[PDB]
Formats: sequence, structure tokens, C-alpha cells
Amino acid sequence: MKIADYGQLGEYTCDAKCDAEFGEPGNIRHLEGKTYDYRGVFCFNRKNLQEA
Amino acid sequence: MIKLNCRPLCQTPTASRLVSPPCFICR
Amino acid sequence: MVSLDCRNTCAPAPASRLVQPPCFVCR
Amino acid sequence: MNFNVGVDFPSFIAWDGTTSFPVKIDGFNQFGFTFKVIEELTADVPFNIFYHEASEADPCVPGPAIRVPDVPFCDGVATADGLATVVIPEAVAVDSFCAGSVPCFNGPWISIAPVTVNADSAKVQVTVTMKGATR
Amino acid sequence: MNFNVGVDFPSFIAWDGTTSFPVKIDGFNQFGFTFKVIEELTADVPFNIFYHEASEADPCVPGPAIRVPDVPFCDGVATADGLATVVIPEAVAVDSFCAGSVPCFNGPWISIAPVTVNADSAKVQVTVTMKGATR
Amino acid sequence: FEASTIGPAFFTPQVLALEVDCNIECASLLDLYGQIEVSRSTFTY
Amino acid sequence: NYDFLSFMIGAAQRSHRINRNRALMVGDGINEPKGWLKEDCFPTFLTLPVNT
Repeated sequence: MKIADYGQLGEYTCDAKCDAEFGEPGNIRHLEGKTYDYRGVFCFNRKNLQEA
Repeated sequence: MIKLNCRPLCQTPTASRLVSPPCFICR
Repeated sequence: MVSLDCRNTCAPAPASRLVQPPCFVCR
Repeated sequence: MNFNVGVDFPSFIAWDGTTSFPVKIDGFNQFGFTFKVIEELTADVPFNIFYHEASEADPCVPGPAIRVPDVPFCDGVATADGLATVVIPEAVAVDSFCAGSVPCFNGPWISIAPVTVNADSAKVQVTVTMKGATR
Repeated sequence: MNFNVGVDFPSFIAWDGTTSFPVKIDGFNQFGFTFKVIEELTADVPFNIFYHEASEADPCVPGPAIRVPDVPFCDGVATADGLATVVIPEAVAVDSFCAGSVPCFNGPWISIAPVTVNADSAKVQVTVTMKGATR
Repeated sequence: FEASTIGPAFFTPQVLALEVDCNIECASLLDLYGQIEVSRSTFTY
Repeated sequence: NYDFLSFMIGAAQRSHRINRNRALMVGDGINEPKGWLKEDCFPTFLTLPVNT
């Protein structure tokens, strides 16, 4: 997950009043990835490989 | 040669009639 | 009422905004 | 590894820049639009969202267009006329796309068309995507 | 509930019926095609699948078209000349769609166009769907 | 935050156990015929 | 599948910290703590000019 943006919530308000006001929302998004492979081959001769 | 996968959007299988044996005509 | 979501761009910057550095301070 | 995503998330054209196409969403249980811009815009372009219903003459052909109603959320206020609309802003770059979807289903057919057909409308493309199927 | 799928699975137009549009697959990690008919065909219509490289004079513009090569599957055989191709059969009804994708990525841009521009090819619509992004 | 604004990736559906299946295997005549068993590739009568 | 309530709690706390930091430095005393740079009580020095 990637947090694209935080919102803006709340503000300094006078203590004499009893209500509060809405802010605005943020944005959170979704990401993915994949994997790659490395490949190869090699060969040998048994007699030379064993007698060396 | 990509092998496609196919299926229809509609759900109206054609209404097939049923035909019953005729009344007793004879030879 | 609908809220649209839009990406900044398909590429991070198709023409990268390479910018000159701040000019050097006076002697 | 690459997948056959079209099997699960099919895509259908909705507005090719000159014509609209009704899109049948009955078989699926979610959907959403996608807007793309092919040229620099000259002014804001608003869009209208409609929905159709099965015709009496044929139960597999859409009827006339009925304009989608609004649905206010828990925050914010209803639209001036209570009908859905979409506005593509002036700042959209040619190399970007937008996304948006309706909160409610309504009929089994949907459509989208610009308020006014002008040279600015021809610079936009709209497509619809589907979620998992039910049949 | 409606999920606004266009955020996660954007879809783009590829062959509206009279023109081909390059689609940038670089920013995403999977994709697939989707075919739909709008009027009855008269003969099988074949399609060619290309890929484009970055333009030399400008890195942000696609280059020339290059045909996609074929990769034989684990148990099958290659095509007549080793190039990927697609054919839409005659039996396809108007109320149906076809999906398929290539096994390998190659270049960053992709494209598709019919072999011929006769009246039959104008009756088909093609679009590309993308899977989760990576940026 | 609500659906129709956030993407589908944030919701994981329930996984049921039933597996629909509509195909059939027609009844066979095999048990009417005469039954023989041979342990070799050729037989005589 | 994500904890939106916790995300909003964190966002609100972050906004409170960011606003508090701006206050105590520039806020006025009517509804926010008065900041030192706005009060302007520290003795000040004034850089010398140059005849260019």
C-alpha cells in the first residue's frame, strides 16, 4: 500500500461554542510488483570430472 | 496464435418448440 | 455528483523538468 | 508472468468521440468509467450519465435513456437538481487518465454522453470496466 | 456496493473501428485484450499485434511499429512464420466478446490493427485492460 | 472513505466451498455384453 | 481489509502536530498560542548596507 496523501482534519476553535466542522479526506492507493528469473546451463564429462 | 475465450452476454436460449405425435391417422 | 481520481501522468515526467541550479552567491 | 485479464475484467467502449454505445451491466456486479484525453482542452467539458431499461418489443434491447438520479453521501449536500454529472477539468494533461463510478445501479443498461457535442468533446474517450461476473 | 474499478484496472481504447491507438503498457505489469462485435461479419477477420519502441528524437513518443514474435508453448508448435496473430471466427454473435493476450511483454508500447481495412474490420472493437500498477 | 471512491483491492470476498457442475455421463451398455478377461494380447475360440 | 479508523486517527494526530508547530512560532493569541516571532520581543540586529 502507498499513502498518496494525508487529509486536513480539525482546526483551532473558540471554546465558547459547542459544535465542530468537517475536514477533507486523504488518498490511499494500491500497488503491485512481480519477479524475474535468471537461467542457464552447463555440461561436463563424467570421466574427466571424476578423475581430476 | 492466441487462443481466445468466448462466451455470450445474453441469457436468452432460443425457445425450442415441442412437437407431439399427431392424432390417430392410419395407413 | 462523482469524485474523479486521476494519476499525475503515465510516466513520472515524460519530459523530465530538468532545471538550472540556483545562481551562485555574490563575491 | 502475463495473464488473460480480459477473461475476468472485460472492457467495453462507451464514447469513442463521435458516438455513444449502451453498455449492458446486468451480468456483472460492479463497474466503473475511465476517461482519457488525446489533445489539449480548450474549456471544461461536462458529461451526462443515463440508464436504460429492457424494451417491450425485445427483452434484449435497451429502451429510451433515463437520467441517473443523485445519491448524497453522509457528508456534503445534494446537487442543484439531484442528477449525476461528471466534469473533466481544464488542467488534465494529454498523458493522464481519470476514473469515477456511480454509487447506485438502477437499470441493467448504462450510457454516457456529453452535454454538448463540440470540437472539445471530440478530444475525450470514455471506457467502462467490469468486476467479477455472476453467470 | 460499487467499487470504482477504474482506479485499479484502467482500460484504454485500441481499435475503435477506423483507427489504431498505441497503448502504453510500461506503467503496469499485466494486460490483456478484449474483442467485441457490433454487426454481423461475412468472413474471418485476422488481426496483427505489434509493439513500439521509444522514439529516438523524443523519448516520450512511440517509435515505429514492430511485429511481435511468437514464443512456442511448452507442448505445441510455432506458427507458420513465428509471428503472433489472431482471428475472429464467423460464429461470434453480436452479443458476445472474446479475450486473449500474448505471453511476453517486449517493448513498452503495444498496438493492434487488422490485416485489411475492408468493410468487415470496421465492425469490430478492441480495448486493452491493465492490472495493478507499479508507480 | 467509501466504495465508489476507493478501489476494489481493499475488499476481499468470502470463499465458498460448493463447486457447481452441470456435465453428465450417460449410462453405458457395457454391462449387458458378454464379459471376458484375457491376460494376453491374443485369444482364440 | 484496511484499518481506516486507525488511519484517520493517525491523520488527525499528524494534523494537530503540524498546526501546533506553526503555532508557537507564528500564531496569534486570539485563538492560537502566541508565537515568539509574532510577538517580536527579542532584541533585533540590522545588517549593514553596501554602496554597490
